[PDB]
Amino acid sequence: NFRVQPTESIVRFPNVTNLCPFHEVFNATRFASVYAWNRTRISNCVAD
Amino acid sequence: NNATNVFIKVCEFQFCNDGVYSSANNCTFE
Repeated sequence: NFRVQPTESIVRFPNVTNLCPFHEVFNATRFASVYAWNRTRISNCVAD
Repeated sequence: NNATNVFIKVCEFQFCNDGVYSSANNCTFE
């Protein structure tokens, strides 16, 4: 049997626009003490 | 839901019997 080998491999995924506020927790100035730490809910985000 | 959009949340949701909810624990997926 004869086949044409694929010319190239292309991977395509849906464009992501979750944009989790990682920048929002990386520019804050009013950080509190150590014993009182948030538990920020990283939900329906993108791990960028 | 309401007039212009929808409101989906996953919280404790104690009770309304009628600002429907009056509790907030492990509030995820707004």
